[PDB]
Amino acid sequence: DGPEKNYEKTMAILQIEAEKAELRLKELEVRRLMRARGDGPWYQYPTIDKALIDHSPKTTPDN
Amino acid sequence: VLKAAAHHYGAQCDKPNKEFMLCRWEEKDPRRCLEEGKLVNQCALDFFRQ
Repeated sequence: DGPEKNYEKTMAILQIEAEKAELRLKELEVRRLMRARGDGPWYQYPTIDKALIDHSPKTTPDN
Repeated sequence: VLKAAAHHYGAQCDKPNKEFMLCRWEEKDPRRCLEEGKLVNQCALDFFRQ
């Protein structure tokens, strides 16, 4: 085939791979931030559900 | 003595007693319903005075 075909194919492959590398580094940074802050959807370790708490009148007035 | 007159005491002194219970069950602090406790004692004394 023509050389220009391989030229364009190389350009496309380079773009795809470079974008993949950018995304991988971005993912690593995002993961570190989320695991160090817990401010993202990832690494949300469970906590006690407030629904379990009962607010009905107890026996002793001072709870 | 209290138990003998317990039923009548509750009936006669219902309002002051219930108010104090509501206070302690909402304020949840003995230092905010002290005056209500006084009224309960005073009304209880009046009940026995009669």
